[PDB]
Amino acid sequence: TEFLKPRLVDIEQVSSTHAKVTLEPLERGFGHTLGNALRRILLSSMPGCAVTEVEIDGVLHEYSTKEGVQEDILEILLNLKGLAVRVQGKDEVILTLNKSGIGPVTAADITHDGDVEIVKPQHVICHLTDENASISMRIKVQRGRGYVPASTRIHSEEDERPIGRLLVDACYSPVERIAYNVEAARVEQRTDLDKLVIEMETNGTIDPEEAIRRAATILAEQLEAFVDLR
Amino acid sequence: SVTEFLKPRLVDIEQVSSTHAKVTLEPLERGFGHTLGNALRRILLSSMPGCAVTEVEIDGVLHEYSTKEGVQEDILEILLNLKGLAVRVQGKDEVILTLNKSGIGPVTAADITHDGDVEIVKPQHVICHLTDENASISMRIKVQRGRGYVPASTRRLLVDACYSPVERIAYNVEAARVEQRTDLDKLVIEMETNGTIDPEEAIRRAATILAEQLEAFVDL
Amino acid sequence: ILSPANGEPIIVPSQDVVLGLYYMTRDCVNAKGEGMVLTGPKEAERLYR
Amino acid sequence: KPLVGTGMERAVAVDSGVTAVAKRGGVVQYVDASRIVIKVNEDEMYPGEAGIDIYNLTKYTRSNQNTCINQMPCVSLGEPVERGDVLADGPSTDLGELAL
Amino acid sequence: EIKELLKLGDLPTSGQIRLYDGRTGEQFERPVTVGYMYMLKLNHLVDDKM
Repeated sequence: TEFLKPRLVDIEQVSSTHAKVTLEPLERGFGHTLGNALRRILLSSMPGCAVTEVEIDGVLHEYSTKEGVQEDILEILLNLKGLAVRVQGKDEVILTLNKSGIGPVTAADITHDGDVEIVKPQHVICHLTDENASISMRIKVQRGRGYVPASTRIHSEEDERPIGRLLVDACYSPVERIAYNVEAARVEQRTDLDKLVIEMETNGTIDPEEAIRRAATILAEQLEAFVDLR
Repeated sequence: SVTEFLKPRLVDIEQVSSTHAKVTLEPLERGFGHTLGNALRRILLSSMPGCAVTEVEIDGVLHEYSTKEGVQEDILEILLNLKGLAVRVQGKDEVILTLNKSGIGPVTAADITHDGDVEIVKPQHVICHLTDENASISMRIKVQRGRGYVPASTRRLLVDACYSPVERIAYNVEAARVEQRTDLDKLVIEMETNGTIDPEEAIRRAATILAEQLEAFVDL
Repeated sequence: ILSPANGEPIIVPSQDVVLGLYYMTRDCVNAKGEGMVLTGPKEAERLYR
Repeated sequence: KPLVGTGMERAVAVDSGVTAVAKRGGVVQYVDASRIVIKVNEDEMYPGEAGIDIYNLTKYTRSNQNTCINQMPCVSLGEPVERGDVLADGPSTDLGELAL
Repeated sequence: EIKELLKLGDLPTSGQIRLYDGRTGEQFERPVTVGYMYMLKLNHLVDDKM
């Protein structure tokens, strides 16, 4: 009896992307329990921000090809699925984009809206290959929680659209992989204490401290539903 | 609407015996069946507070592979009977009990001397059988507080210790439905304790343990 | 359950259930906890978990 | 592309008709999403008014099994290509390799 | 030669890696075979049959 409680030590970050977070005091069995519980909750449900609707000037429907542009419109949508955007104070932000000239349209060319920042400014979108080429679009970035395909939102609207909109299915999950280990901790006069090491690779959107605190908040809400049984 | 989730609105606590229980919960978010089931399963097995028996010595015999007259059972049989002896203990940490009886018949659990705060929960548990009136059994047994389940090999005869008051837990995750959502988990706990506590309280004690584990991260 | 052509059950457990039950009920001469002693089957389950 | 394939998919993906192959070797002069215009090397010009080449890639249209036949460019601007080399990845091709 | 090419990378020789479990977080006991296989999709689609 008389068992200890964990704490939160040494948030090291190897790169911008992936970190490893360490929990130093642990009892004998709880290492695997908290490791698997946090791995599941962090992989499944985190707040994310991603791109939903795209409107491009001069494109009626997707499956067309704008002149000057090297890729199709379809590959521009499959490129804009992978856009790392941190939104700080809102829920839907209409970014814009305007570019001409020969060269790659890079995601740094988005007109700087202020509170929205872009994590990775080297991400390619398309390649304009002409002097008289000009791409000009309006991008909608929205905050969500899971994974929502296109057709669910399509039949959720059911009312009207203009023609030029293109719907892009979202990917609201900022983490990508998580692996945890349990190692022998070092607390004085004691040998049966363990230590979590959680190595997580994200897309660069969310800080790992906030991730672990929000995962524990979710698990605490579920067990607060448990404790008051009948 | 990002932060909130579905919290459960349960159905029943269907209990069969006075120590058998089955709890249902519905609906849970898609993939929250197995996290709660695995967490409660692994906590209720690996770590609970409970009082059990660690060591026994017979006045007649000081060896495992031996025998004694008058006993239809063996020394091995009587150690296996002394594993399942379920006892609750009040605020002490460990204490010795003594057992002594002559005569013919089943030496049962209520034979043991009372020793104040020590309370046996099952007075009909059969310990051994004596067949001769000249034969008389007397032994020393040690109850002791512990934190789980300890085998004898990591451990005056060494006895296995079963401190954890559960005996069986098994969980199931099956389909359940909120009319427009497709698939939500429905969780079914099935559980047997030993009798030292009713089964309903063990779940809320384990959940209390895990919330107090997360106490140093809930803070925002 | 039984077949009309011959009195044999047609609910034989197929290939994958066969592999599972055959892997469960075997023996090997040295493993964890060999030669200990148990109370019920449920304590053997609690030792496996 | 497939990781583990026999040494045969290049001849299958070229010798069919789903990809476009440069007839004469030269320099890439214009690439859009729709078409490719190639300047011809001067050694491969028959001397009366050769000029350039134009390949109009086939866009999203119907196949007989109601699948979507498509072509895409795979060369960059101002890049050299040579006679007998690929220019347009068709359907289920990748850089002149059959890729199902 | 497949053994030597697996030796050039840091992969195990036997082609079998310990694999864990998504549900329980336990270990699958014997080693399993993981690799990369190239797969196809045939046009017997379910929204031409139901």
